Amino acid sequence: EVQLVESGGGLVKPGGSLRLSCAASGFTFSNAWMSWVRQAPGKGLEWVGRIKSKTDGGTIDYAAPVKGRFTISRDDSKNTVYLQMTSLKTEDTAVYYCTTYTEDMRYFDWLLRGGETFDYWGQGTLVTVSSASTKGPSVFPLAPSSGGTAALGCLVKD
Amino acid sequence: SIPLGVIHNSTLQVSDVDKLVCRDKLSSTNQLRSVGLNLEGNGVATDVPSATKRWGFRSGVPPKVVNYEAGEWAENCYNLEIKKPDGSECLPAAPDGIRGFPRCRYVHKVSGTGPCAGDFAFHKEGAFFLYDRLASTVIYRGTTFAEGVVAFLILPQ
Amino acid sequence: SIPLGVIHNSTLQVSDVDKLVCRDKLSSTNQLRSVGLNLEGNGVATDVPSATKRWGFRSGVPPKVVNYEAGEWAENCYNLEIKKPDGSECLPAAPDGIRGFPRCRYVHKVSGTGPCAGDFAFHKEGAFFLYDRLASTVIYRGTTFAEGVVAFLILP
Amino acid sequence: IVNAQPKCNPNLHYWTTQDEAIGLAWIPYFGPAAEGIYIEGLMHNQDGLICGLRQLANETTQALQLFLRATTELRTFSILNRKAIDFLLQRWGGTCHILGPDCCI
Amino acid sequence: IVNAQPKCNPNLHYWTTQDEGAAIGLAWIPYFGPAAEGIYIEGLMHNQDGLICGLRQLANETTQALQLFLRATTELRTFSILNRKAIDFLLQRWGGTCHILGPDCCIE
Amino acid sequence: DIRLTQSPSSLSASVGDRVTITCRASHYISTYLNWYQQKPGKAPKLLIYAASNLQSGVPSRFSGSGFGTDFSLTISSLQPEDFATYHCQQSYSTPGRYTFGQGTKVEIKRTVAAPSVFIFPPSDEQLKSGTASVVCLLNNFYPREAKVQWKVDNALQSGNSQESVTEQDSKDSTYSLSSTLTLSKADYEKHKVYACEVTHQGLRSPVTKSFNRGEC
Ligand SMILES: *[C@@H]1O[C@H](CO)[C@@H](O[C@@H]2O[C@H](CO)[C@@H](O[C@@H]3O[C@H](CO[C@H]4O[C@H](CO)[C@@H](O)[C@H](O)[C@@H]4O)[C@@H](O)[C@H](O[C@H]4O[C@H](CO)[C@@H](O)[C@H](O)[C@@H]4O)[C@@H]3O)[C@H](O)[C@H]2NC(C)=O)[C@H](O)[C@H]1NC(C)=O
Ligand SMILES: *[C@@H]1O[C@H](CO)[C@@H](O[C@@H]2O[C@H](CO)[C@@H](O[C@@H]3O[C@H](CO[C@H]4O[C@H](CO)[C@@H](O)[C@H](O)[C@@H]4O)[C@@H](O)[C@H](O[C@H]4O[C@H](CO)[C@@H](O)[C@H](O)[C@@H]4O)[C@@H]3O)[C@H](O)[C@H]2NC(C)=O)[C@H](O)[C@H]1NC(C)=O
Repeated sequence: EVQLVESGGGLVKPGGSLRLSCAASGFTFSNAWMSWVRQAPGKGLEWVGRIKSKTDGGTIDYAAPVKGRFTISRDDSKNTVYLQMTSLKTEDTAVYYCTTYTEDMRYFDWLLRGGETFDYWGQGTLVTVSSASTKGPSVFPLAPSSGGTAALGCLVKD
Repeated sequence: SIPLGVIHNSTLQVSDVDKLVCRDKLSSTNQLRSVGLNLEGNGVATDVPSATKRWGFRSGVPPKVVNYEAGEWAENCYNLEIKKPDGSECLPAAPDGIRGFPRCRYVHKVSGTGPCAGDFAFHKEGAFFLYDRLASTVIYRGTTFAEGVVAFLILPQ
Repeated sequence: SIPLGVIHNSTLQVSDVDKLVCRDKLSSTNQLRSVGLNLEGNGVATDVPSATKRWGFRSGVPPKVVNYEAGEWAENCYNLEIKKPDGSECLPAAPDGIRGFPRCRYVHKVSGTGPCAGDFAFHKEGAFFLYDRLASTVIYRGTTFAEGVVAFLILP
Repeated sequence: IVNAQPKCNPNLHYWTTQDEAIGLAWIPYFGPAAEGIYIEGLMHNQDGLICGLRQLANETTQALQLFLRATTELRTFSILNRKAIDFLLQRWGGTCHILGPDCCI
Repeated sequence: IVNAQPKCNPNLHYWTTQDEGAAIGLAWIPYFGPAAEGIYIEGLMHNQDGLICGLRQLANETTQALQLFLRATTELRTFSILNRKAIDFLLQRWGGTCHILGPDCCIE
Repeated sequence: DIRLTQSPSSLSASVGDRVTITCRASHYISTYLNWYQQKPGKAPKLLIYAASNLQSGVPSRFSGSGFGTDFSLTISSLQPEDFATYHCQQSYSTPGRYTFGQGTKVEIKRTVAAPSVFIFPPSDEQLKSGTASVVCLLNNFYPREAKVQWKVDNALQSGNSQESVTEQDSKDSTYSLSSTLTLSKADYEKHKVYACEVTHQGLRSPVTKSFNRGEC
């Protein structure tokens, strides 16, 4: 019923900018809090940012290694949230996931604490930052020339 | 009439006093429970200015106390030592056997002065002050309480 | 669950809360009785040193009182006026409506001093202090009591 | 119920406040003082009842104490009433099926 | 029961004074028993089938009625509420003549 | 600001066992934890919000518990689809850097499975580029631990190979491992016999698959 789609990921050189887009459908977008959470290949999950709804003022919060280089925005007429990345550093190479904090979980928070529970997660996008250019894959067949069951593969290199 | 909660098959409904359900079974007074629930649990503001703005002084209404058997752990409780500018006590001492609320993470102890224009301090929204297994309409001096309301249940057993 | 006495013609049993005996008949609250029985009747030492060795001071435990409708005539009762060495009272005054045990042949009245290291004096064996139609967990000042325990019965 | 106490008093010299009406002595002004409102009686050990009763009291104490720990009543008078209520709920709390063990008909 | 509160606590961290049974040793004696702060037992009850929130709502909807009761009585402390509810429960079924195959008679 | 620490880091249990993961907090927190299920290659899926509360659609075998600093996640009886990495995240304050735990990866236990072994020589089209990559395949084996050693003309080689492990299959709880060996064209045409030897618990004796250049 609820689905989120991330887009805009790609290769960017260290120090460059990049714009990520998050499309949402299946719920009330104008009343839900949005958040960006990234996962490094070897560092697990890391929270990036948070944006409130237009009801609570829509204040934005960022992470410590992230402040001053990223900027979050939202469009309620299109149910979309954008993340802008400037002065990017090599440590920000990660798989970025777009998450939503629905109005229903606002109702379960009773002590009125600012922290949120991440309800639904999207497919996520890949953001790679390295001092190298793109290279095409190499496809080579692996011939099967074993008994009743046999195995067959192909190899991709470089 | 006073409402009563019915829990059957992990479901809760108000017992209809007009209706008669012969399948309801009450085989012991142990199946009857009174429970205190904290206004905290409904999302009310717990900062001291809002809580004290929910309380007010009034004369002419005798206080009343009703027991309850089980309660909820509070994050925030309050304990008031308020005097008038002339030094006289605004709140009465805790009656015999009225002890503080037994489970508080934070006890907000407020001291100071006010006009205290009334013999007793009541909850402006009609809630109760929960003490050690006793709910009162009024605030007692120097005695930790939680803001709450009371429900009555028949447990399935 | 509090044991309920089941009385028959020359029979006494504990009422089984799991079981249901339809032949048992309770046609009135007059058939329900609470009774206080004196530790005297179980053979406990009644001399002052043993009795006072059965009592001890403790703080932090609120006193509790439960009524009983009928009691036993005591040979030996006790009445304590104990102060601390600084002259302050060790025991609280009798609450309103708590009078002395109504039937005592001998009242052992003990006066003196002690450390009284606690807000209330309790019975170390968990028995009760029986007063005038009120049983308490604690000793009150200057108020004659008997040591005892409470039973509940349905009379036929 | 087997009395396992060191000794037992076989005689129960009981006193109570239960009513026995003689003249107009029931008026509090003309009534007796707090010392003369009791009636006495002597009940001997018959068929081993008395001693057993004493044992019962012992075996009751713990439970009673626990009850007094749970409640916050300074004085508890509604014990017999609650036991009667449980007595009624045990038989008629649920649907009473004719010729059943939990139905008295 | 429709919960109409602004927010709800889905978790019930409950405390009570009923003993859980299997009392160890002689700890039931008040002299050796715990103090007034340690006579409680705790438990955690999660929101199942929307029960917890509903319970809170119930308490809310009870409050008014309860207050009225406390206005009528002159007891400084009222403990006989549950007992009265049980008495009314029994009177509801067996207060009058119990006619077989009747609506106000619970028989077999 | 707030530290979360999971335990254990890795876990291996059989189908139908009671699994319990612990999440510890540095500061005081009153039931703000949340349990998320993340299967490899997919997005984290919310299982538990606050304490002991199951999200609609989550099966009944999952259960939460605890408050304060320590929290417990319990699966009554494991099932094959439960193989995933689970995370605990606090919602007490605005999230800090260490708000998400490092994660606990649950692994399913089954009977010891003997690996099916194959070997693939480098292709002629790949030999045309000047680089050679021989493949050694060990599929359908549990547990994951296995020993792969390359021997060229009965000479053990090291530092020129790389291993790759496939995640646990969803239908059958069996792993797969691929060993890629990369050499130059000249050094590849310098030797006759090439063998990959493997040791595993499902085989009484370690087995070796070999071939000669240009064989049939
Ligand atoms: C069971 O649950 C229900 C539903 O939650 C409760 O109903 C609530 O009842 C209270 C009063 O009984 C309602 O409170 C009212 O709110 C209005 C709006 O709040 C303004 O003020 C606050 C505080 O400054 C602001 O934060 C907020 O943004 C709003 O600006 C007030 O207008 C009401 O008037 C009060 O204030 C004025 C000025 O001080 C006083 O002069 C008045 O006399 C009065 O005190 C009042 O505050 C609340 O809105 C109800 N809830 C809902 C959802 O409508 C029950 O109270 C509850 N029962 C129990 C027993 O707890
Ligand atoms: C209900 O009825 C029961 C049964 O009588 C009561 O239980 C008795 O409690 C008293 C408490 O004082 C016990 O008396 C004391 O017993 C000590 C140990 O002896 C007993 O316990 C061990 C261990 O279980 C047994 O192996 C042994 O055989 C005994 O049964 C004595 O050491 C005590 O002091 C004695 O020595 C001192 C010197 O240090 C003297 O000063 C004393 O006078 C005394 O001689 C004391 O005797 C009694 O034993 C218990 N009865 C038993 C266990 O059968 C309950 O208290 C009672 N409850 C209520 C509410 O009335």
